[PDB]
Amino acid sequence: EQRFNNFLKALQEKVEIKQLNHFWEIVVQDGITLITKEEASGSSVTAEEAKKFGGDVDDLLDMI
Amino acid sequence: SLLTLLWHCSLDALREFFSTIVVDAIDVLKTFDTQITKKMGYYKILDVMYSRLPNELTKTLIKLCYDAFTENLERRRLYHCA
Repeated sequence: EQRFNNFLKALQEKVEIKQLNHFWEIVVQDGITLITKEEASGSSVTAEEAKKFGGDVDDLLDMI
Repeated sequence: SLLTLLWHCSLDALREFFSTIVVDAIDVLKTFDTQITKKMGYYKILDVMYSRLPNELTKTLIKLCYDAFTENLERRRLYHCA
């Protein structure tokens, strides 16, 4: 339970750092079930509510 | 000649003269002596008038001269300075 708890938290973070056009928004919208750690209660369920809810200057100085 | 008058030019006349010479300088910004001397003049006339007052086109123009310094005969260093 806890092994996959930390695994799933790490994977949620990893997909979060993956900016996509089909990113974890689709995962989360169906991840209303379970996307965080769950061992028995407490910091488990709380975790749910924690996550369930020069050329550059040319870019920055010619069109910002 | 030109630097003195540009330093003492009336700011209002500066505006319409700038509007007149915008494209005339932009196009020309892009033996060997003729071009580099003309660009000498262009830099030394535009700088003083930028020193007066502040669209979007200008945002490009600056870098059109930035590389003009970063090249890797003394007229070349004078060009970089201008």
